[PDB]
Amino acid sequence: RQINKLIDSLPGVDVSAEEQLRKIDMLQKKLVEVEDEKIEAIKKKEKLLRHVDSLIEDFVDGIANSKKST
Amino acid sequence: CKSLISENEDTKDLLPSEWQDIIHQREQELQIKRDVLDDLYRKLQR
Amino acid sequence: QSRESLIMLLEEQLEYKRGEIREIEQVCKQVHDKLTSIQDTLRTGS
Repeated sequence: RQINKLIDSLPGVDVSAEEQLRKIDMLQKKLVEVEDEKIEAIKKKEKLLRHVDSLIEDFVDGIANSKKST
Repeated sequence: CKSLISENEDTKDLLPSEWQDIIHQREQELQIKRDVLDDLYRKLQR
Repeated sequence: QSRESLIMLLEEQLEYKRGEIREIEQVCKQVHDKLTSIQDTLRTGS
């Protein structure tokens, strides 16, 4: 009975390999778009990151020249 | 009287523009803090 | 069975990269939420 329950549980056991071929092809496609989307995601995250860095630098300069203003 | 004056430094210090200068430095640091916080509020809202 | 091995490797790296991606937006979103909370806190102290 483990033989029977493993032989029938093989995904693709009752699925013809050619629709696996299309599903795999479209999987690499949507993969291409998902790393693309990650490219825009990371570039805008870095953009906001160095906006934050610029405001950090401006605030630090303000602190420095304020506490040395007296 | 003179003894009590002698042991306490604080009273002898108590015993006039410096206060105005301290007020000016406090208000200028307060306003620069307000300005930088306004800048941070404006920048971070994006 | 070579195609099946290709499939299984396919889903394992796909789910691994989805996990990495999702933790990336989770961490950046939590950092942004912390920044907004700090901005509100400093605005309240103004």
